[PDB]
Amino acid sequence: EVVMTQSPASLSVSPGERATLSCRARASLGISTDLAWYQQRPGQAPRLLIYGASTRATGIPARFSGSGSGTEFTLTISSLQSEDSAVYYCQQYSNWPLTFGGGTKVEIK
Amino acid sequence: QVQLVQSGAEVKKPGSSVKVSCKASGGTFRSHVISWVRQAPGQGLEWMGGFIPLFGTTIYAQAFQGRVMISADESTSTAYMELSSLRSEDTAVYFCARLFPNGDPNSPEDGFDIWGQGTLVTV
Amino acid sequence: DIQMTQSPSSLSASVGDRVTITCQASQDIGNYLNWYQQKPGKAPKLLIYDASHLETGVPSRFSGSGSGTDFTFTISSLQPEDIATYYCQRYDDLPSYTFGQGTKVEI
Amino acid sequence: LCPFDEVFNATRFASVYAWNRKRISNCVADYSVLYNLAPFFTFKCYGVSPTKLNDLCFTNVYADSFVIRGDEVRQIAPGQTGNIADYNYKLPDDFTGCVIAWNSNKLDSKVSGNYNYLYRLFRKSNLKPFERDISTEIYQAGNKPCNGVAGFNCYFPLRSYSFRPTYGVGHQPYRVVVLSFELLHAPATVCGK
Amino acid sequence: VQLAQSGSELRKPGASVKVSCDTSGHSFTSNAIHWVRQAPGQGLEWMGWINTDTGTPTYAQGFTGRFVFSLDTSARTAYLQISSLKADDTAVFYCARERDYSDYFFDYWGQGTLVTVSS
Repeated sequence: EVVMTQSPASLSVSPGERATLSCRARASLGISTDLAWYQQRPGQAPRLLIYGASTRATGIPARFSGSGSGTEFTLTISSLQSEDSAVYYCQQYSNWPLTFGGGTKVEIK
Repeated sequence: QVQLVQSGAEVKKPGSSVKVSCKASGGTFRSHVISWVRQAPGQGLEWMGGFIPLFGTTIYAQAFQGRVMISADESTSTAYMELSSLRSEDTAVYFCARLFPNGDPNSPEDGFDIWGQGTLVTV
Repeated sequence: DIQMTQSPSSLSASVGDRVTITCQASQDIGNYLNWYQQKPGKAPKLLIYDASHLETGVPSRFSGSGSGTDFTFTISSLQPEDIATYYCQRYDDLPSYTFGQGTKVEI
Repeated sequence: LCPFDEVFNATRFASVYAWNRKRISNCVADYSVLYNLAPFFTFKCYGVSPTKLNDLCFTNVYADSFVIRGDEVRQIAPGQTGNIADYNYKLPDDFTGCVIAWNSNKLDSKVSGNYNYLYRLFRKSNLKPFERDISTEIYQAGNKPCNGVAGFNCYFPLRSYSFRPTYGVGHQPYRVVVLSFELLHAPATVCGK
Repeated sequence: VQLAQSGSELRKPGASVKVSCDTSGHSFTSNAIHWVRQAPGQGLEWMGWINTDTGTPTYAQGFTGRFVFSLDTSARTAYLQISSLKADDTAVFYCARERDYSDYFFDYWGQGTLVTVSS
């Protein structure tokens, strides 16, 4: 499989500044823009934010821009509101053990 | 218009061997696996074996494992089932069949499943 | 190996009735089941494939059901041209098939 | 080891005319890991000994992955003719690699019909070996310069496989991975016990 | 973007539990309905997928042998059945379904059901 190490462990970014999420793969040949970003608010089911590296799902605000390719990807949260205090996972839909990420528990100061 | 035709009814004696053919009508013999089904004259159908013309591998039923032998002649679109060691229990109507996943996108008028007409092997 | 016990093996119903035929596998096979019809003296014909769908040209009276092990063959209204024997067949991705004991429907 | 759990189990196998070339190097290439693939898969190869490919090694291993139907997996071999081996993917006659193909009826077949896999049908010529063409120029055989629209003898070259679960073994989707080893002046660094 | 699921179970060790996922509320174009396990404090783990309209499961590495996926008589609702419940098995099992064919990201998630294996 592709063990997807997600860094950092916990983010404490004040509103409405920028929070940078990072999800680094363990693929010798790279995921090649086949990552998916999820957002799990506590006590709630995960929500698909970005499918592929860049393009977002329907109903998503424009502030959840995704970027990166290969073996290093990035989710940038601009104007991080109170509603976004959630755990963020990353999924490779590249190799068939579709491994989810660790989860960077974003916290509001 | 694929029409599977066979050899004909063969009377035999126990201990011998019978080889029965199934000449497919068409140029697409290679695509579809051809499989042989026997039916006892009062009992239900029973699967015997199959020959995949893509790679030549065979899958045999565990009751007929080592008794039957299924081969084919791709240059004339004819599959041969060589049943050996006939007995009193091996009296059946032997169908050649293209069992269910043997449809093709070209000419959908022939269905997904195509059977033969039956060969009555009597001992 | 997988053996499948289709029951009842011999029922009887009048015209315009409902006929239910049940095929029970021994372990999980999924939707991999086909339903046949052998009128006597002829080659079998296919009616239901993948345990729910309908063959082209087959009238919509027949309808299969079931996924796990308990499948079910249903005829909506019996007709005089449906006096036959019905076999349940276990397709696998490697082409190994297992038929059933059969159900003779008598008018 | 080589990553063979990143070529053979990829979720995205491309269509045949746009076969994905993947260069693998710096390994201990163990081909005994392929036992847990599909129950029958064709591991045939040419120019190397299939009982000795774990001891003879190479400067690079190029793996090309695509999806074709079962009727035309025969053409994935040197010295073959057909639609694929002439117009989509041609292997050279000097081939020194392995052709692996397994049935993918579970992954690539929808009951409605899987139209995502396309093959090249008309291209006015043949293909040189290990050359691809992603070109979608409208094919011209008739004597009309009507390239903007379809015509009597003007066709779009790519056509769809239409994979269904109600089809024969010749029309079932066969995922193909063709390893293509090469030996050059560089140190190999692919072999190992 | 919600799929119906079963309620919680306060099960016991060495027992069997059934988890439903009735996805008959939408109109679809895919054929796969995946299963995702979440621990009470840890991250998501992909269990595997049951294939709609052919009924064939496929499991991940650590979720084989005990977990079995199956369908009901209709071709909509899929079942998860855990056999031989252990002590460290309390988890929030999710039912995730794709939006389009050959799109292995999970747009439509379940509501999540929780087994509570204890004594």
